[PDB]
Amino acid sequence: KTHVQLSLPVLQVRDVLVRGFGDSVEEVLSEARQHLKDGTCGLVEVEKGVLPQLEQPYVFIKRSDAAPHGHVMVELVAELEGIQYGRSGETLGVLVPHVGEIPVAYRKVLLRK
Repeated sequence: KTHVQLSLPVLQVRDVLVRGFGDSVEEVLSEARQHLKDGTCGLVEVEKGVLPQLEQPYVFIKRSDAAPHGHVMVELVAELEGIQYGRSGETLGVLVPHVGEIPVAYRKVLLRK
């Protein structure tokens, strides 16, 4: 399928054990896609003082449309030293590996894959 219904566990930034997907724009987008597919991807909601606690390059999920079965359509945009790779709508959060942290909520997304 071109789109996949996912429920992403929302993690507090201070709980996150693995604070990024890797060391290049291409690697983090690759790793984010694999974790999204394997159900091993968490979401941190972006606020003041969140991003400097996470590792660049960042992977964002961004609203791609204005929401089937409650799932907001999103796509991936990466960021490194203030340059973004991709063009999309409003940020829903930054993706990180999920390694068993207890979530505070779930974000239903429809991922363009």
